[PDB]
Amino acid sequence: TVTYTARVANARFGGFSQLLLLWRGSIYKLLWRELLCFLGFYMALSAAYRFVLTEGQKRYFEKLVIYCDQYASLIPVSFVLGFYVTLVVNRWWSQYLCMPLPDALMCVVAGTVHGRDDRGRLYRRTLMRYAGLSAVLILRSVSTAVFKRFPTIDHVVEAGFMTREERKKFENLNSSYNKYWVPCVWFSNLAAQARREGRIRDNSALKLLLEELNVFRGKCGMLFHYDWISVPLVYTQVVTIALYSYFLACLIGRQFLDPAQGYKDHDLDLCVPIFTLLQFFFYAGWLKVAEQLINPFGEDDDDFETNFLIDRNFQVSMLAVDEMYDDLAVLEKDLYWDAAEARAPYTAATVFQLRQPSFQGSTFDITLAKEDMQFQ
Amino acid sequence: TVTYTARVANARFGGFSQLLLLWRGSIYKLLWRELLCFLGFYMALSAAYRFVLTEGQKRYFEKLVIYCDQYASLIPVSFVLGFYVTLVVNRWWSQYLCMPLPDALMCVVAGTVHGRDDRGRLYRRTLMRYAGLSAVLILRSVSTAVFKRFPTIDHVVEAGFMTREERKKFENLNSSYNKYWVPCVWFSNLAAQARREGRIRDNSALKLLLEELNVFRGKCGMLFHYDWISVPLVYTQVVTIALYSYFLACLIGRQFLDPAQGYKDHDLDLCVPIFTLLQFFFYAGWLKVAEQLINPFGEDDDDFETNFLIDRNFQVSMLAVDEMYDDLAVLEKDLYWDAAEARAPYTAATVFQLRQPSFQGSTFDITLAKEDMQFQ
Amino acid sequence: TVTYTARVANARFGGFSQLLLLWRGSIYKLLWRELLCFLGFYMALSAAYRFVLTEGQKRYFEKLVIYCDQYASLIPVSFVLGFYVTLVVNRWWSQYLCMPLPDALMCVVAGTVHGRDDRGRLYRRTLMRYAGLSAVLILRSVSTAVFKRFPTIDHVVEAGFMTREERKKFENLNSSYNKYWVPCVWFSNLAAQARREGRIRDNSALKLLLEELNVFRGKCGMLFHYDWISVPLVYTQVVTIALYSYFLACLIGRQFLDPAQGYKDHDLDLCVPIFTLLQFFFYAGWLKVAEQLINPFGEDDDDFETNFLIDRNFQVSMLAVDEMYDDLAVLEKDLYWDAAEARAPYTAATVFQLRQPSFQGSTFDITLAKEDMQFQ
Amino acid sequence: TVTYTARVANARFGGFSQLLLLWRGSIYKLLWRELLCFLGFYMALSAAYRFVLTEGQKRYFEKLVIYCDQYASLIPVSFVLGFYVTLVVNRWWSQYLCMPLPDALMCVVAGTVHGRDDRGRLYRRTLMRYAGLSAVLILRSVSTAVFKRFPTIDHVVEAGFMTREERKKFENLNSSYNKYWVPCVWFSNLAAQARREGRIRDNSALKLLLEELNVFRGKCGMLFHYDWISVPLVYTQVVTIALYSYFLACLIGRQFLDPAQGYKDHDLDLCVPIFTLLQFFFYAGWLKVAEQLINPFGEDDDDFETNFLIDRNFQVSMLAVDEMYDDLAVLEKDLYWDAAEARAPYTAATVFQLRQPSFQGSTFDITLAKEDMQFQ
Amino acid sequence: TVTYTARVANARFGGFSQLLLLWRGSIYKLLWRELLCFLGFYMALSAAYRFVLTEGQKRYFEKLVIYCDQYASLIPVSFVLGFYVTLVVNRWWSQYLCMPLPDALMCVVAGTVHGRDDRGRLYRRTLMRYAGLSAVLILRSVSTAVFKRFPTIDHVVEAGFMTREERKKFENLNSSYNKYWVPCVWFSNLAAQARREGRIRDNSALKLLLEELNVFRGKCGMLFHYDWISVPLVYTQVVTIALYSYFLACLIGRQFLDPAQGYKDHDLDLCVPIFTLLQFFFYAGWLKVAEQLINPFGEDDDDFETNFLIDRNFQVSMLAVDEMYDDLAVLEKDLYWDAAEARAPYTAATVFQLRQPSFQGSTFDITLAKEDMQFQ
Ligand SMILES: [Ca+2]
Ligand SMILES: [Ca+2]
Ligand SMILES: [Ca+2]
Ligand SMILES: [Ca+2]
Ligand SMILES: [Ca+2]
Ligand SMILES: [Cl-]
Repeated sequence: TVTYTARVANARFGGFSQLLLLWRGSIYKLLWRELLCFLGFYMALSAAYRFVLTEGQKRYFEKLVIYCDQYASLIPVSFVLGFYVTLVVNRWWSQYLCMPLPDALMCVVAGTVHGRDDRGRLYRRTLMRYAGLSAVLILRSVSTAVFKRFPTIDHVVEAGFMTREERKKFENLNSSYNKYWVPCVWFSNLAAQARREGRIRDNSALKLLLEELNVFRGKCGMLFHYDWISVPLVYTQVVTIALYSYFLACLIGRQFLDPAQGYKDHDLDLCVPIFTLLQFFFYAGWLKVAEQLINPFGEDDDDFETNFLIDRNFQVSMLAVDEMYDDLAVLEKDLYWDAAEARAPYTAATVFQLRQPSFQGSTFDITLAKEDMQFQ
Repeated sequence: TVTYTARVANARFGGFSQLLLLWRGSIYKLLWRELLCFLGFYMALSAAYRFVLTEGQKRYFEKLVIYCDQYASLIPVSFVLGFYVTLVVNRWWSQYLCMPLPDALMCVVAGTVHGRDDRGRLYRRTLMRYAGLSAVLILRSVSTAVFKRFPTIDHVVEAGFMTREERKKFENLNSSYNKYWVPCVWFSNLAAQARREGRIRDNSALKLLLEELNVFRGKCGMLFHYDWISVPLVYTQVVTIALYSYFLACLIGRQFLDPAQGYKDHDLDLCVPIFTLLQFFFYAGWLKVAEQLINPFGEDDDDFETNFLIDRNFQVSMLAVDEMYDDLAVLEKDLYWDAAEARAPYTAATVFQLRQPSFQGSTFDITLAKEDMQFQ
Repeated sequence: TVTYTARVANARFGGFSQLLLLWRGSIYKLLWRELLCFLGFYMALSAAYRFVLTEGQKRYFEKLVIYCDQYASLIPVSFVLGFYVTLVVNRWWSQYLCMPLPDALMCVVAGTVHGRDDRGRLYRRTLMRYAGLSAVLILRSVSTAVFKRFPTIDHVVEAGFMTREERKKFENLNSSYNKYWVPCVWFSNLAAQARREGRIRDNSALKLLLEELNVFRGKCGMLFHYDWISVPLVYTQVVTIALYSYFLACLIGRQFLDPAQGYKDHDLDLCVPIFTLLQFFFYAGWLKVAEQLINPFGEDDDDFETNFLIDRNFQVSMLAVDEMYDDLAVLEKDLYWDAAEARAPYTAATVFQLRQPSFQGSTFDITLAKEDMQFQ
Repeated sequence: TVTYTARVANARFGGFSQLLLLWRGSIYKLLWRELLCFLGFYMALSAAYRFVLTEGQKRYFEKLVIYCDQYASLIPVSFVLGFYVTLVVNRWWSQYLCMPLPDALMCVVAGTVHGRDDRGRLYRRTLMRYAGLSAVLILRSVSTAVFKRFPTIDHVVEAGFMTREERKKFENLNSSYNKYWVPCVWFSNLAAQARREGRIRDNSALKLLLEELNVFRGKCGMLFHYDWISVPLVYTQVVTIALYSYFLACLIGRQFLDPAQGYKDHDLDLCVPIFTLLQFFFYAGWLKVAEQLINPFGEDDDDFETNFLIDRNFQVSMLAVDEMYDDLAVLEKDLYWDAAEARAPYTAATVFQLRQPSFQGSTFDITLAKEDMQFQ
Repeated sequence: TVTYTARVANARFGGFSQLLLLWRGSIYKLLWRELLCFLGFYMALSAAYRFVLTEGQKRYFEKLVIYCDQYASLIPVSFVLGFYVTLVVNRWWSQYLCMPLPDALMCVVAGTVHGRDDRGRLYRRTLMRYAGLSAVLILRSVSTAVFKRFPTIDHVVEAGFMTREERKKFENLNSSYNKYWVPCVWFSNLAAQARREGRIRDNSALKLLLEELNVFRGKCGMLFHYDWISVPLVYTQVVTIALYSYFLACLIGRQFLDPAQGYKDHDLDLCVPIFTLLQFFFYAGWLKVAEQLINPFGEDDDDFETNFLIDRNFQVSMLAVDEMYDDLAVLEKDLYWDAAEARAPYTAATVFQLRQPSFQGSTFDITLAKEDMQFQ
């Protein structure tokens, strides 16, 4: 993931022009090879026309170039690219939102699974580790980087997400399908056992734990479904074919013809199609956005940092359920205990924000007449 | 379903060009017959013009071709295709999301329906099988492949989704409408009975089971509604008529007229409309995307694997509720029990991912001045 | 509702061309009168130009036709039609989804309202009938067909949805607004009474019943809101005016001028504007899609079959809550009781679907190197 | 709100042409002054050109008109208008859906807050009145009509939504922000008190009441957020500037030049720009749609009838929680008590709908071969 | 945030023209520097052409201008800008909706955490302060203004959102990731402790508190995710490059060539490209909408007022949970206690709203025939 939010916090005079100077996760990095190939083909055709063809061959080539230039209709390609890229971007954001996070489960566990002793610690840590293991299994199923990190269930066990006995049971389970749900069923069984033992003090807490677990498991399953059901191959091929057809038409009919021939719209020979190159840049980059976002779990610069997320989630959940459990600071009266109102201080760099009128509603400046305000 | 996520994990130099080489679920497979018919009509008209018509007939044909060439306005057809295809694709993804999955119900059942004996096994397996039977009934109602697999309720019974007594009760129920909800009502009655017998230990567990069952039944009903309420036939016919009108205009006005006649924009005779064929490819494939996705339960390559989903769901739910029940590995301390922090190891192929700074927020590089930091 | 899902299950060579032959709920049925009027106006103008006007009048008419043909800008009309029709179609699907269905309530009632005696039957049937009566009241408020079926509350009572005492109370209620919520309040009161009497065995069951009732009532209220808040009349008039302006410009400037006059782009006289007629077909049908879907509760072919829905819902809910309750086949071991795995048989017509590899994840073909798999 | 749903129930031959004759909440009413100003400027320029300018000034004016006519690019303005108006319309529907309604809360209160005596009546009525008062406070904050109805909290008290003691407490609360949430906090306190006294009979009922209250308060807060966070002023100004630029270009370059001068595309002088006025009508109305819907709480014809909603909600909630409480008609057997099936009668005007086959699924006409149905 | 809702409450003759006069958060303020730079470059090129170039250089410059003017294709740039800006605006509204508000939690706390003594006050105030502290932590992570207000956790402590003991625990927590969730875990622990002590009187209330806390924490996490996952840098760079390419083509090919040269479409020299400047205004402002909204937590005029939101939330939550707890006005009969109906009075300025018929449904004007109403 390439983050530039701090660079675009304010709308500045430089603005996106300064973003144009970034290399990592950039259009230049994604497209320079294709740009070189396009320019090489164009320059090869130009050199052939200038130095290889005879007079008759050059006349026929000029006729063909004029013919091809009339098919450079970029409105249909813009339509298809816009709709396809919008679909891909929305699917990309949905896939990111389908990533399983243990924050809700960890809050629920810290608030519902009790016991400061080793057995309570074991319950909380095991539940959080089951959630993390389900996330890791689905992520190694769907993400190339996570699979590289955990190429085998042996790697999963060594990482600490699964134990040896749990691995034995996991392998003994006879199933030909992805087993990312097995830790979720383990979580359900362990929550039921903890409720039966009294570690979970009420059926309402058990129901809350199971609801949060169902949310987490549903997110994992949504990740699996996004991995399985790809964006229609026919749609992807249609968009690629449209772009390639337009680029072929441009690369043929954008050749600089001889000015001496007196053709319409061909009287200046720049030897380098600056605007055709810019059009290729814009449209190929529009397609490269979809190319990069189509599988957001690869090793692109803008692809999701699933390994970092795994580490963060595991550490945070373990902290919340083990070290932060029942260690609240003693209840003490806060700063504004005797203050009727409450407003925190402003700094010298933000005090200007004050004196801005507090918004109360759009209708509090009407100032009607007296007789219009009288009830009937 | 045609899956190419691993092929597009990273944005590579090849990119979608390698996808252009795929045949299954491909635009070529979907459109080669239509392309052949289009090219045959075009070549028939061209051969007639070249070899059959007299001089006057050829003159009139050239006039007609020039006339029809000015009605080749692809912007409206692009508009209609874009909007219609976007609607169809969104409806396709929604329909896929409406498929009933037993994962949540199976987790809840393993957590809440108790008893390691035969009666507890029967309760859990019967509930899971009722969910699976409702899914199978709706799927055989809405999907051609599932119907071919289960052409009759006799096939349903032989597959083990329904028993003979259950089939007796199902046929005895007097209803002229689809009965996919009968297993859901049986699930409600069985959950109530299990709660009454103490198998379900609390009203909260019963409520959770009923909520999950209602979600599952609502998904089945959503599948039925999507099957019933087709995309407006008027809209489909409008889009088809627009595409066919454009293709007729192209097939008449893209004819290669005699260069000897000195017509404007007709000076080169390629004998093969390469760019008209490419435009046909692009637009016909754009429509074929909707053609394939309009009923995602057919037997297209990209249509949903409903039978595979049935098998997977049934086996996984049976495993979770029968073999996975109350067989947790003995609670054991994990790898990071004594470790204050927690971070799993990286492999040599992904260790490069480390040294990437951990994202803390976009505001943690501002580095303000000292006096601006002071509270008022 | 016109259903053609089975016709489009697979993407076939015929495809939507076969749909073009359907009459019910079709563009031809919706638009043939408008097409006849357009063609009549066009032919009247053409006949006047050919046979009525003098030479000077014909010259001025040719000038006017040339002038009008330059305002045939269809891109803005395509934009407005696309956006307006997309809004209308989305609103149409949302309105369909807002249709009240009793499936969830009937499952909850069969599971929570108990008693095989007459009083329990009365409780369940009365609750389901209250839900059905609220649905019928809102539907007769919002749908012309349902109102024609139930022109009066006397019709509602005779249909069996309301009793005489209930009608007395309903009329005694002093309200000047729609009373579709009165059955929902009756449902709340009756559920509370049943819980008090012990028919509903727990507060969790009562809460589940009230939540399902609130969902149902909210759907009824959404139907009322969709009926009340129409798509903006200004927007509808804008779209209609744009379409009519374009069609007037076409009907004037698409006249076939005399070829003898030697006008640019006017040298062939077909006597029948085939392509203008096709353009009118496409755009008028695009508008007719919104015209039909704007009120999906009328009596169009593609409008919702609300009376069928009412009958189906009432019959199914009565069956579920009266005959189905406490009627479960004796718990019996299923086909795969002793089978570790579970997979139903395939038919000879679908066995080909097997041998398709089971999808496990997109990362399970990477096949990395040995030294890259080693943990740091 | 202008309602025309009954007029568009069916797709008729007249259709939207009849809506074109409606004045209230219409494009004519919204745009006739702007149309008059546009036509006045155009006619002033035309009269100046015809009767004021000298020959040289007229020649320069014709050159300027020809120059300005080449910037009449309506595609970008169509793009911007379409996207901006779609955003505004979606925001308008969301704002309407954010309007607080007491139907769910009143059903829950009638079901859960008990006591037929004066104290139970007081509890129910006070809870419903707190909800109504919160709605009224937010509505008078955000809506000009509601503010004019209730210019002061004294007006609120006299209307009956607030008492004198409650007004004293509400003014005593020391807050510089909108206090629409104070009635919601009062509702929470009163529900807790009723639960403590046993008027609410269970913790599940109390939790359901609090959930419904949170939904209602969230809708009120959403209304406040929509009022505060306007559509970006930069976006609104951009759209307005684009429209005005296009209209200036049209008003200059659409002048009817002298035919005697023999300019290309200027040989007919109609003395009135019929098509330019039509384009102005269409585009200015497209923008007027957003102008009207941008704040749907003003006093436009199509703006929401918030005062009617207030009256309806208050009366209906009071009826439901006071007069409808525990006054169910005696449980009696319905019409279909002894009928296995259930179908209400049809009228002579709708009996035609019968004989339409009942939809069972899209796969129930396949009629496969016998040997294809055989399980492997 | 710039609020102009009250200015656009009604669709008026002035309309958005009056909005065009606003400076704060306006297109002029966002774009005048870029406009000055564009005009300076254009005027520099024009002055060079007029006063520096030789005759041959001017001829070549005219050739280049003519060549560049035919690449001014604004349809693709409009497409890309429209889609990108729509994505950015939708993400902006979603980010605003993801801002944590304490209203629901404060209502739940006032209703469920009991005790009028110091310990109950401490419980309620501490829970509300934990929610506020989590919001403040996430907001200082993601927002430049909030970070400037709270550059350090010392600033957080001085503001009263965190105490010294809580700060010590917060720093002792060993985590390398953002700790905005620590107050949420503290909230869970404190709620569990209060339930165990009896301050929270039921498991249902504890579950409601934890559900509201999970909603709040999920909103905070959504804010973090929006901050981290920026809009694709490739997409942003593509849009910027397209805009800059179009503006370069315009700044070259929109030069006013010498009329004496007799070029097509170059016979009038205005010396100032009014329409090119207007096009730059429109498109640069369309991009500036995205520039301003891309990070809505910066210090733009239209950016969210997060500091005001923090102050308001803290003040309101403290009021609700401390001062408004269990101080309801004594239950008293309301104004309409004996009134069968209920309708508040209208003022003289809104009584006109009456006499509008109450909407009952769209089918209540059909007025069918007698014999059509008869049941079969
Ligand atoms: Ca990728
Ligand atoms: Ca299909
Ligand atoms: Ca209709
Ligand atoms: Ca308004
Ligand atoms: Ca900003
Ligand atoms: Cl609950």
